[PDB]
Amino acid sequence: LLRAHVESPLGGSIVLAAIVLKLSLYGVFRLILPILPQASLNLTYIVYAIGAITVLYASFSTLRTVDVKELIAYSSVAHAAIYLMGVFSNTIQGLEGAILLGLAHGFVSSGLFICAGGILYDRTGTRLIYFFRGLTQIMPLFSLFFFILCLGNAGTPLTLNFVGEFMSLYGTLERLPIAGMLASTSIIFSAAYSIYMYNRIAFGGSVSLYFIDCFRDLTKREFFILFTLVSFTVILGIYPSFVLDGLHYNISSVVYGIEPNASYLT
Amino acid sequence: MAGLQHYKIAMDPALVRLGSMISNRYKYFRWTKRTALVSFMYVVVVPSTIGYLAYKTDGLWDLRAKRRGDLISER
Amino acid sequence: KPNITGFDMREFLRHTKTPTYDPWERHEAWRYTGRFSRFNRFKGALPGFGIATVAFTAYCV
Amino acid sequence: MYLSIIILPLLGSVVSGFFGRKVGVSGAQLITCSSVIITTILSIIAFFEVGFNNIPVTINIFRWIDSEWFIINWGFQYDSLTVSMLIPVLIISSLVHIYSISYMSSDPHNQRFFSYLSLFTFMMIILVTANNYLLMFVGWEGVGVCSYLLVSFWFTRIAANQSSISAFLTNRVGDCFLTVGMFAILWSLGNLDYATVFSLAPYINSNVVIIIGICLLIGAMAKSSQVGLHVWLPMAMEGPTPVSALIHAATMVTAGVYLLMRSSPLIEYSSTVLLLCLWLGAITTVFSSLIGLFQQDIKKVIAYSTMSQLGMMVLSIGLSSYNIALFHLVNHAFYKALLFLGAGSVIHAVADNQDFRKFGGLISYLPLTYSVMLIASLSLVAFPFMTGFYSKDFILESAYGQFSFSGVAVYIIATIGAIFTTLYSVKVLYLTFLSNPNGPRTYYRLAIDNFFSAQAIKSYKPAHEGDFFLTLPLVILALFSIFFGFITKDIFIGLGSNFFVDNSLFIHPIHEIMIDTEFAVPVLFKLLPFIFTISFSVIALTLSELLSELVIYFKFSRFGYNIFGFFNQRFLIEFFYNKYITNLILNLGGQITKILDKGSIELFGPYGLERGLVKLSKNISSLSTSHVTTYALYILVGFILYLIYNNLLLDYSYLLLIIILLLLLMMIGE
Amino acid sequence: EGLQKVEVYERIKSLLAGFDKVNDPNNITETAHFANDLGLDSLDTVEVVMAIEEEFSIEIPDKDADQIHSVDKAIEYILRQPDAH
Amino acid sequence: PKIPYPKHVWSPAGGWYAQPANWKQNTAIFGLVIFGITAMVWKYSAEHEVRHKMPEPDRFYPSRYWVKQIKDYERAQKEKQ
Amino acid sequence: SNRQAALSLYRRALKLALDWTVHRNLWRGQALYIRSLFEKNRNVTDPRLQRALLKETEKLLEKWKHPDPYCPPTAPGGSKYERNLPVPNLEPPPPLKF
Amino acid sequence: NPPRIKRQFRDPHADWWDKQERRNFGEPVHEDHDILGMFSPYEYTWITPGKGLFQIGLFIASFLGLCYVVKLTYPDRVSYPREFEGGLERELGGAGAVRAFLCLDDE
Ligand SMILES: CCCCCCCCCCC(CCCCCCCCCC)(CO[C@H]1O[C@@H](CO)[C@H](O[C@@H]2O[C@@H](CO)[C@H](O)[C@@H](O)[C@@H]2O)[C@@H](O)[C@@H]1O)CO[C@H]1O[C@@H](CO)[C@H](O[C@@H]2O[C@@H](CO)[C@H](O)[C@@H](O)[C@@H]2O)[C@@H](O)[C@H]1O
Ligand SMILES: CCCCCCCCCCCCCCCCCC(=O)OC[C@H](COP(=O)([O-])OCC[N+](C)(C)C)OC(=O)CCCCCCCCCCCCCCCCC
Ligand SMILES: *P(=O)(O)OCC(C)(C)[C@H](O)C(=O)NCCC(=O)NCCSC(=O)CCCCCCCCCCCCC
Repeated sequence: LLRAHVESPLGGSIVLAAIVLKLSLYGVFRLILPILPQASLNLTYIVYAIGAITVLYASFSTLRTVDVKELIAYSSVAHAAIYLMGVFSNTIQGLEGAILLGLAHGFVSSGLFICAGGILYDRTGTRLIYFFRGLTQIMPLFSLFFFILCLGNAGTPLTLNFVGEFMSLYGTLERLPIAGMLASTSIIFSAAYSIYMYNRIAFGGSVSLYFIDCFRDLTKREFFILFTLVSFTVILGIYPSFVLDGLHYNISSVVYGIEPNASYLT
Repeated sequence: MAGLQHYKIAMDPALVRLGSMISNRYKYFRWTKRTALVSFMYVVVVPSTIGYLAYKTDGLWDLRAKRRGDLISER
Repeated sequence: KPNITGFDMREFLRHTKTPTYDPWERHEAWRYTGRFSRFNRFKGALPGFGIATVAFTAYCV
Repeated sequence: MYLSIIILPLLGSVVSGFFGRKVGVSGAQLITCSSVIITTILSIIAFFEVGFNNIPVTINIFRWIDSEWFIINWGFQYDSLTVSMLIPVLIISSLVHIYSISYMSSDPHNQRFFSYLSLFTFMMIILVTANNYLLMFVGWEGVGVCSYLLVSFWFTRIAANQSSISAFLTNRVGDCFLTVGMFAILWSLGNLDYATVFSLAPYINSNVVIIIGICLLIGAMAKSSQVGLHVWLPMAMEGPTPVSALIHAATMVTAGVYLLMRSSPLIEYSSTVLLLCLWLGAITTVFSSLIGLFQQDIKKVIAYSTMSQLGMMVLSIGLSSYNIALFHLVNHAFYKALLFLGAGSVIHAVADNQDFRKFGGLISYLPLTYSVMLIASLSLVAFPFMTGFYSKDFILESAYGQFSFSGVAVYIIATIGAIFTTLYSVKVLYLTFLSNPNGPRTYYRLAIDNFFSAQAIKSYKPAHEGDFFLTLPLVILALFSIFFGFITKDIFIGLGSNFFVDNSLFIHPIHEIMIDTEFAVPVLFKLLPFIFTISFSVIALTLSELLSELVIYFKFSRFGYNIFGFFNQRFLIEFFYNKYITNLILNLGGQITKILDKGSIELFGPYGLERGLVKLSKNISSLSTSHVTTYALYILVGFILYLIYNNLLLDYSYLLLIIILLLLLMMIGE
Repeated sequence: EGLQKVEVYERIKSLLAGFDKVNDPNNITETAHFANDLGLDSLDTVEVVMAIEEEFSIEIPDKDADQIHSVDKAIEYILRQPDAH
Repeated sequence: PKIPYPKHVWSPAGGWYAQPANWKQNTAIFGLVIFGITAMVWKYSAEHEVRHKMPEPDRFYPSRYWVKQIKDYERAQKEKQ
Repeated sequence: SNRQAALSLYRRALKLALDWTVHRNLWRGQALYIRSLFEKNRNVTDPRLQRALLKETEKLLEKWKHPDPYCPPTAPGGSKYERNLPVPNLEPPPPLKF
Repeated sequence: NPPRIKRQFRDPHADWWDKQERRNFGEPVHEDHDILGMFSPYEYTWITPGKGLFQIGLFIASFLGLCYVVKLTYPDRVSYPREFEGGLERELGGAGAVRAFLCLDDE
C-alpha cells in the first residue's frame, strides 16, 4: 500500500483507498461473522493485538513520513485498524461504526489524495514535504478545504469520521477494554499527524522560498471535487441517520450471543 | 518531468538527494545485533505483550447495568 | 581562588548602586527627574482616593 | 429565543468568514458584534426566565446518533447552571468583539479574525447548552479548534505554529480521556443524556463512578490547564491579545470547570474523585503562582494568574462546593478579562513591547489603563468588598470549614498561592506604571517639552491611551469588578439559597460544610488572607523603589539564581515533556520507518525474497549446460532416486529434508 | 511614512551630547567620526552602539556593529532597518 | 504603514484590506438574511420548547408572549369561575 | 579576531547585567565596574594568555546567563517577529493549466 | 550526515538564503531534517536533565515537609455532625442509594 497508493495515478489512488480497502471490511461481514462465529470470538484477542499494534506503529511512522502522498497513505492504515477492531467487536454499535468509518474514510482519503497527489503534485512536480510552507498566503481556497479534510482525518466532530471512530472505539472497548484503550490513543495521534502535516504545508511561515513561480489557487475543477467530498463528510457527520437507519436491521443478523431472560422464548 | 508542466521550483539538490536515500534505504538494511534486537522488540515482544494482556483480561469485566451491591468482575 | 579575569562576584554587588559619577549620567538623568521623581510617580498611585475620602466624610454626618 | 441564542453567533461567523469580500471590514464587524450583542441580551433575558423563575427549558430538534441503546439528539437544556455560564461568556465576548474593532484596526485580516471570534462564541454556547455528554463534546472540540485557529492567526510566525500545535495536541490528550469516560457511561447506563446519567448515579457501582469520574477529571485538567496538562495555556499567549482575554482567560479555560460542575450529580457519589479534585486544584494554585512571579512577559504573568484561579475553582469543586466554584468562575471572568484588555492597552501604547524590563512611567501616560488595571488587581487579590473578594475568600474559609486534614492542608497551600498572587500583582502594576522609566525616550517623549525643531508637527509617538472601542470595555468591566460580586453573592452562595434546585448542581447533605464555614471557622483564619495581602504588598512595594538591591543580592546568589531560573522555567516541565515525551515519540517513529518498514520487514519479506530467489534461480539454471551427456546423467540420477524412495519404503520426511537440503546448496554459489 | 533622516540625526545628536566622553559637543555632525572627530575609545563605541539600539528599540548584530564607526554610518543603518521605532 | 500583498490572490474572507465600495448595501442584505433565518429559528423555538413549570402571572417572563406551551396554558387558565 | 571577540564579550557582559538588573540606575554602577575590568587587561599582548582571558569570560557569561534575556519585539525571538510577513513573490503566477 | 544539530542553534543574523529556516540553499541536510528545523520541538537549554531532576525533587521534598507539619497540627472538628430525621432516606433515593447522618455511630 505504501508503494501502490503513492505511485498510482490520482484516480487510481482514490479508487484504491476509497473502495479497494473496503473489500476486506465488507468481506468480514460475509465470510467470518455468520459462518465462523465461534472462531471469531475465540480469536478476537489476536485480532485486537494486531489492530492495536497497527494503530500505534502506523501512527508513529506517519509522523515521520516526508512524502506528502505517503503520509496520507499511511494514515489510511491507522484508520483501517479501527474499523477492523470495530468489525470484530460483536456489538451493534461497533459493527455499525465500522461501516460508518469505512465510508467516512472513503470521502476523507479521497479529498486528501486530491489535495496532495492532485493539487500539490500537479503544481510542483514533487511530493517531498521539505519544499512546502505557508501555502495559505497564496492558496486560501486550498487551505480551507485542506484544513477541513485534516480535521476529518483527526476524527473531529461534525464529520462522519468522529461518528464512525466513536462507535467503532466504543464497541472495541466494550468487547476487550485494554485493546480499546490502546486503540483510543488514535484520538491523540491522528490529530498529531493531521495537524502536523496541515501546519507544515498551509502554515509554518511565509510562502516557501523554493517556489520560483507563484501558484494559482484551486481551479473550479479542484474546488468542486473537494467541496463535494467535504459536503458528504459534514452532512453525514451531522445526520448519520441517513446511513444508520438502513443498517440497523440487517446488521443485527451478524451479532453472536444471547441474553439469559431474552433467549429461548416459549 | 512528470506529464503536465508544473511551476518552476528551486529543486534543492541536497533535499532531493535526501529524498532519494529514503526511497532506496531498504536496499541497505543488514542484520546486526542492534537491528535484530529492535526488530524483535517491535514485532515479537510488544505485540505478544498486548496479546497476552488481551487474552488474560478477555471477559474479565462488564459495566452494563452494574449497581452498588454488584461487581464489575464477571470471572 | 581569584579568576584569571579580575571579576569578583562579591565586588560586583558592591558596585551595584547608583554611581557617584557616570559618563552617561546626563543621558539617563531624565528617568528620575520631575515627571519621574518619586513623588510625581507615586502621586496618583490610588487615583480616586482623595475624592472618595472627602465624599465619605460628608456622608458620615 | 432559546434556539436563537445558539444560532445567532454562528450566522454572523459565516458572513464574516465566507462572505468577507461582500461586507468588507466594517460590514464584518457590524454583523459579528451585532449578532453577539443581540445574543447577549437574549442571554440576560434567559437568565431571568430560567434562573429566577426556576423554569428549565428543554429543546430537542433532530436525533444525531441513533444505535440501539444510544440515542443522542441535537438537543439543548437550559437550567440554572446553563444561564449562569452564559452570562460571562456572552458579555465578555460582546466586549471583546467591540475591543477588537480598535485593537486590530491595522491588521490586514480583520474579517477572518472576527469570524473566528464569533465561531468560538457559538461553540462555547453549544458546550454549555447541550443536554447530553457527546453534544457537549462537540462544543468541547469546537472551542479547541477555534482556539487552535486563533492562536495560529498570525500563521507566518513559527513560534505561533508551535503554540497552536501544543494547544491542539495537549487538549486532545484530555479529549482521549473524556472519550473513554463517555464510553464508560455508555457501557454502564445505555446512553449519555444528562437526565439519565444523573437519575441513575446514586445506584451505579461505586467503582464505575470512579472510572468515569477520573476519566472526566483528566479531560477537565487539560481544558482548565491543571498541573498535569497545563503547558499549552501559557504558550497560547502567542495569539492576538483579545483572544487571550476571551478564550484563554474567561470562557474556554472554564470548560473543564463546567464539566465537573455539570457532572456534580454523578461525581458527588465518589469521594475519590472529589479528593483528587481537591488536591489537584491546590497544586495548580501554588504551581502557577510561583511561576508567574518570575515571568518577564506581562501576558505570561497574567496567563499563570488565570491558571492559579482555575485551580481555586477545581479546589472548591473538591470540597463539594460547586456553587462557590461557579461563583468564582463568573467573577474571575470579569476582572481577569479586564486585566488582559488593560494589558493590551499597554502593549499597544508602547509599540508591542511585552517585557516588564522596558516599561516604567506610563502612570501619567495611561491613567485610565492604570486605574482599571488597579481595580482588576484588587479584585484578583480578593481585597475586601471587591468582586473577587466574595468568591475567592469564601473558597479559602470553605477549605478550612471542612475540618479535615486535606481541607486544612489546601487552605495553607492556597494561602501561599495567595501570597504570590499579591507579589506578581504588585510586580505588574509597579513595573508598568509606578517605577522609573526603563524604556526609551520614545515612550515618554512629549510634545509639551521641546525636543525637535523641523520634525515638530509629527514624530513624537508619546505612548497615549486608546480610542473609544478600546476604552469602553475597560470601563464596563471595571464596574463588574467592583459591585457584581456583592450584587450577586446571595444567588450563588446565599446560605440556604435555592437557585440551583433544578438539580443543575447536586450537593449531597453529607458533603455540606457551609454551616461550619460560616460559624465554626475562627476569625483569625478568616482575615488571614487580608493580613497577608496588605503586608506582602507593603513588602513587595518596599523591596522595589526603596530597596531594589536586596532582590538583586538574592538573584546573584547561587541559591537565588537557581531559584529564579527554576520558577522562570516553569518547573522545567516543558523541558522534560519535550525531551522524554515529544522527542520520544518522534524517535519511535524514526525507528519504525528505518529499521522495520524500510528495513527488517523488507528483508524478511519481499526484498529478501527477491534477492534470494534470483540467486536460487540463477544457480539452478547453471545446471542447464545443454551438454546432452550431462542431461543423460541427470536423468539417470533422478531414475535411481525414484527407485530408492519407493524400494526402501523411505520416510516421507527424509524426502522433504533432502529437497530442502538441495535448495540450501543451490543457495550457495560455486 | 517611516523613519526620516532629520529624526535619526537629532536623536543621535542628543545621545552623543549626553555622553561625557565626547571631547566637544560642537564637533558633532552628520558625517562625524567616533575615533578622531569625537575621540571615543574601543569600549566607548560599544557603549554608544548599545545606546543607539536602545533608543531605536532594535538589536544591532555584531557584524553590523563593527561597520558603525561614524555618525553617518549609524544613520544609514537605522534608515535601512524597517523595525526601528 | 500597510503590508504589500499579491492582487491576484482571491480569498472568500476578503484578503488584505478588503472593503468594497458597496459594503453598506451588502451588509444590509446579509443582515436582512440573518434576520430572516433567525426569525425562522425563533418560530421553531417558540413552538418546540418544553417546560414543566409555567411562570407566575405577575413575573417578568417575556417568552409568555410567543411560546405555544405557555400561551395555551394562560388562555386555558383565563376560563375561571 | 581576538579584538572583535573581546568587544563582542563587552556588549554581552553589559546586556546580561541589565537583563538581571532591571533597574537602570543600579545597572549603571554595575556597567562601569565591568568596563573598568576591561581596562585592567587592555595592555595584554601575549596570544597564549589573550585567548585564555577570552575563554574564562565566556564561561562566566554561561554561569550567570539569564533564563529569559530581553529581546526587542522585532528582533528574532521577539514577540512581534514574523507576525504579518509579506508574500515573498508578488508577481502573478505564469499562465499554466491545472 | 552532518552533525545532528537543531537549527534553532544557528545564528539568526547570518545572511541565510532562507531566514525563517536559518538555512542556505544547497547545504547538506541530516536525514532527520524533518525534525531538525525551526518548526520542531524546542530544545530548552537552561538546566542539564540531572540537575533539573534534583531541583524538581527538592520542591516535592519541601512540599511533603509542609504536609507533615500540617498533619501534626490540624484542629479537631468543632461541631457534631448535622443529623437528619429519617436520614432523608426517601428523598435521597431510598435504601438503594446513599443517605444522611441519623443517630448513627459517632464521629
Ligand atoms: C483510568 C483508571 C483510573 C483508576 C481505576 C481504578 C478502578 C478500581 C476497580 C478495579 C477493578 C475494576 C476494573 C474494571 C475495568 C473495566 C474497563 C476499564 C475502564 C473502561 C472505561 C479491576 O479488578 C480486576 O483486576 C484483576 C487483575 O487485574 C483481578 O482478576 C483476577 O486477578 C488475579 C487473581 O485474583 C489474576 O492474576 C488475574 O488474572 C485475574 O484477572 C480482579 O481483581 C478484578 O477482576 C475491580 O477491582 C475489584 O477488586 C476486588 C478485589 O479486591 C474488590 O473486591 C473486594 O474483595 C474483598 C476481599 O478481596 C474485599 O473485602 C472487598 O473490599 C471487596 O469486595 C473490589 O472491591 C474491586 O476493588
Ligand atoms: C469540521 C469540518 C468543518 C465543519 C464546519 C464547516 C465550516 C462551518 C463554518 C465555520 C465558520 C465560518 C468559517 C469562516 C472561514 C474562516 C475565514 C476564511 O475564510 O478562511 C480563509 C482564509 C483567507 O484569509 P484572508 O481573508 O485573511 O485572506 C488573506 C489571508 N491570506 C494571506 C491567507 C490569503 O484562509 C486562511 O487564511 C486560513 C486557512 C484555514 C481556514 C480555517 C478554516 C475555517 C473553518 C474552521 C471550521 C470549524 C470546524 C469546527 C470544529 C468542529 C466542531 C467539533
Ligand atoms: P580600546 O583600545 O579601548 O579596546 C582595546 C581592546 C580591549 C578591545 C583590545 O581587545 C585589547 O587591547 N585587549 C586585548 C584582548 C584582551 O586581553 N581583552 C581583555 C578584556 S576582555 C577579557 O577577557 C576580560 C573581561 C573581564 C570583564 C568581564 C568578566 C565577566 C563579567 C560578567 C558579568 C555578567 C553579569 C553578572
